[PDB]
Amino acid sequence: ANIAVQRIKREFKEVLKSEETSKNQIKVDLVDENFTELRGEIAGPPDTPYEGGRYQLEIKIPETYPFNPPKVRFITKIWHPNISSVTGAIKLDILRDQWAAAMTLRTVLLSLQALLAAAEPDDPQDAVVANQYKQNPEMFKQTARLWAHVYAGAPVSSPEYTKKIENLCAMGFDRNAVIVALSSKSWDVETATELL
Amino acid sequence: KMFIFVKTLTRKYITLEVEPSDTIENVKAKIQDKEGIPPDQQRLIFSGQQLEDGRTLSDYNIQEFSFLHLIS
Repeated sequence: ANIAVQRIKREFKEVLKSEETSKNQIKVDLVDENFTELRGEIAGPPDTPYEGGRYQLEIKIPETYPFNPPKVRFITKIWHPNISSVTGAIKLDILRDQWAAAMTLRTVLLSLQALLAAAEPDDPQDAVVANQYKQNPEMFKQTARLWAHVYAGAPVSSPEYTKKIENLCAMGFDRNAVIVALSSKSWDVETATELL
Repeated sequence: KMFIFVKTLTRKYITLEVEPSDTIENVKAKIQDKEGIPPDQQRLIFSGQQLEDGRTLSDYNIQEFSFLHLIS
């Protein structure tokens, strides 16, 4: 608790004030008194499979914060080539390799929304969704819309996938497990149940 | 024109946008709105001193990024 967390307080306030007057997209809540863990929430960008969804994030802040970016992770499950589908890790240049002082919390959440709006499958975190994004973009869009509706509270769903997921849950399986098994195995119901 | 935090007994931190002119009754009304805890059976503690329903935050010298405690 050194005087560079004055900056984390200023940036917390900057996020909270920019939220009301300028938007409603991003949001941050406190977790600890000493300003080292926060709960962020970004809104699904429009004209993407994530539109209509609100995705939550955990942000841990290092003791050197103005330098050496924070550690950000996805709490709610997302289907993105640059976000791990199980761990929630984020492959973003500003989180590992190209962070800079004079970057804000708000800057990071806006950049994460921009990432959700423009992925990069050539520097991927999850290889399966990256391969699906390159080889079958339409099925990827539908699958990420499915994940949005299932986890991030997005409104609408594709019934063709829902019937498959219901038919597999009828076997006495786990909804999240069969979702990842269907999404990873190209939604082949026949080979997804073979994943045991 | 400031933000304050309220620490519950489950150790979560509710963020409230308030003005220094705001009373304690209306700030606990805001707590009720954001959470669902009615003001009846609701006491706020700043530093040892439980806040009174007729006072504002100003005469309690509340400032931005201050931490109140919520009981009952």
